[PDB]
Amino acid sequence: MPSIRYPSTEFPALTGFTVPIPETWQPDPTMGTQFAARPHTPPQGFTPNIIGTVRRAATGALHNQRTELDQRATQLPDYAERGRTETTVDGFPAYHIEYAYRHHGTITIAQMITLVEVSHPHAVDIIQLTATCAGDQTADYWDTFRLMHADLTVQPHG
Amino acid sequence: NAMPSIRYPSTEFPALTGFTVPIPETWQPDPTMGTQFAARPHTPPQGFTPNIIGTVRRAATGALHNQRTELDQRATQLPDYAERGRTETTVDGFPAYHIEYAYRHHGTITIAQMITLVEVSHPHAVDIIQLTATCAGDQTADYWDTFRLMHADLTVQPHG
Ligand SMILES: [Mg+2]
Ligand SMILES: [Mg+2]
Repeated sequence: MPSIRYPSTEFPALTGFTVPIPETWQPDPTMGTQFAARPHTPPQGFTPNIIGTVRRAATGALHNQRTELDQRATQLPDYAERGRTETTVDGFPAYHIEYAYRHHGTITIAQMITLVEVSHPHAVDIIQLTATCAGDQTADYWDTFRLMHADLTVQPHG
Repeated sequence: NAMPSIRYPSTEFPALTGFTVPIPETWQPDPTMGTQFAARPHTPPQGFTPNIIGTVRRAATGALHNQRTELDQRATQLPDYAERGRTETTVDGFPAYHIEYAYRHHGTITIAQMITLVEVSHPHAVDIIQLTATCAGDQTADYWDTFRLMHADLTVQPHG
């Protein structure tokens, strides 16, 4: 049996990425994601957070994930979208979406997502950055979230 | 107004563990599948194409146990679920889990799957390496031993 090792030239390592965080926040290495941060002084109730995850996916993944986000939208109660954009993050194709919905009739969840697609020869990486807070926390956090997403960078050569 | 940056990978958010799978000379890697590892036969049976895929992901402490629970729940649901066996195990010394099962897909084909999970611990989190081989029910006589050999010879390449 030939031995197929990951990473290799034809199954490359995952793209790196960087997120700036403000003084009021701190990284959370226990979250279980490749990037996470939380306020050092969290409010009562919902704990706002931001996470980042990079994964290998097939060519066309950014379009497929956008469809999945569309489809998920139809199944979030009281879905309210602020906006969606097609953009670039370091020149790499990206998608950004901001919305809120009502979860179990019990809390309002507001989320800000950026997806970035880095292309390899045979496949892609999708970087997903997701910031979440409660609906009555958006006045406290939305500008901070926007800055973190705006200054997301990707490092495809390490 | 000057925000520091948090870079992945780093000591606190480390890179993913590598892994290696041997494949028969009658199989070939498939870099287009969209996974960190994939392979398929050069000449497959008709209908379903047998394949093996490998993924490694970052997860929280306790993820292997959690995934075992999530697989158990996914099961009580899958039509005509049939389990060959399950067990805790180790792979290159690391905690691991193995399960083999089949179920009915679309009422038209039986899908047989062999899964090995390996949990590599980092200081604050873990990696889960998941190896999944799949063929159709009428293909197990031709493929199950080949699957066993690939799962038996999975190795892990941690980095300090
Ligand atoms: Mg478009
Ligand atoms: Mg660049």
